[PDB]
Amino acid sequence: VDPQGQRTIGVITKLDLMDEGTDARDVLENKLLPLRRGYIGVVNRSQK
Amino acid sequence: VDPQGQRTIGVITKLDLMDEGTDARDVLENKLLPLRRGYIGVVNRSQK
Amino acid sequence: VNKTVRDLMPKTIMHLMINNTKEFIFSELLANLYSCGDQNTLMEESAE
Repeated sequence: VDPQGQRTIGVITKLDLMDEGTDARDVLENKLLPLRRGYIGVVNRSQK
Repeated sequence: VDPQGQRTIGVITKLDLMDEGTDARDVLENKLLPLRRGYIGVVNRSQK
Repeated sequence: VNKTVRDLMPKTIMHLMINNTKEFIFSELLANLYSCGDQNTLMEESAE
């Protein structure tokens, strides 16, 4: 719906639930899928 | 491609990385999504 | 001859297939099911 990505903001949740030895550096540095507005990483409250 | 699920085997992976305080019991017991052959949970080697 | 084969194709199928599988169900199914081994596993309680 927003091809140029001018009114789109990407947020990455659950950064505490990633597999051992893996990290979201490549996506949070906006390199894996370059989006204009960048990716903001948040960590909400778990179900517990 | 297999409506009645005659030849469909459901497999559930990464059971050691579920969101804390949650469990896929209602899936592994073929309760959530009815499947003819049922689901089989497996835990593989982590990336580390 | 079309009339005579049209009146005896149904009857031929059913007297051999349907009106025999019905009697198999009503008579012999119980014997096979009870005679097959491992009674304790023939009736598995489902988790549900």
